[PDB]
Amino acid sequence: KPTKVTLVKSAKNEEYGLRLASHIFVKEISQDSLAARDGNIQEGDVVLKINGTVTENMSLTDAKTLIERSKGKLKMVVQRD
Amino acid sequence: KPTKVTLVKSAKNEEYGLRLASHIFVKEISQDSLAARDGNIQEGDVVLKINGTVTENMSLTDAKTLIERSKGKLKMVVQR
Amino acid sequence: RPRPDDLEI
Amino acid sequence: RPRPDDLEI
Repeated sequence: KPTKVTLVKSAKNEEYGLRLASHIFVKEISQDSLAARDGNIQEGDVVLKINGTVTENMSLTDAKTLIERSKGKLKMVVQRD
Repeated sequence: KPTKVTLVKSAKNEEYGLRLASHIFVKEISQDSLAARDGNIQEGDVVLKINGTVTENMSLTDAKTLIERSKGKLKMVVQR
Repeated sequence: RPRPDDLEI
Repeated sequence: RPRPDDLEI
């Protein structure tokens, strides 16, 4: 179950003390798809790399261009979550 | 242990059959910081919302802009 | 749940 | 792993 958090600064230049980061994950695998028949990728997997590039902190939009680079071929590194 | 995968299409029109989403997570909390004191927030938590805006699929750069729109106050919804 | 800004490939 | 592109607030 979720949790609400409320942080209020005491001065303009005080930090929150928070280091945020993003990960791309495999949300859904289409039935009988290329990815499905291959067997190596599973739903929930986190994507460490796409076409040799690390995808941590990468926007979904930038990942799109990273995938579109290599027509017909997609390399990835995934990890069970 | 991380697994390597290579998918090869047979036409540029064909799909791989993959739906991807991004999630913003709490990577590290600074010792004795405002967040470590005034929060029930822990390292590894996923951020679901910032200032009422769902953060799923939001890039870090857009979250930065959203966080600064409310100078001084930060509201979040997180999950273990 | 599905979202518009999901990346489908 | 601290990255330069992490969001520190």
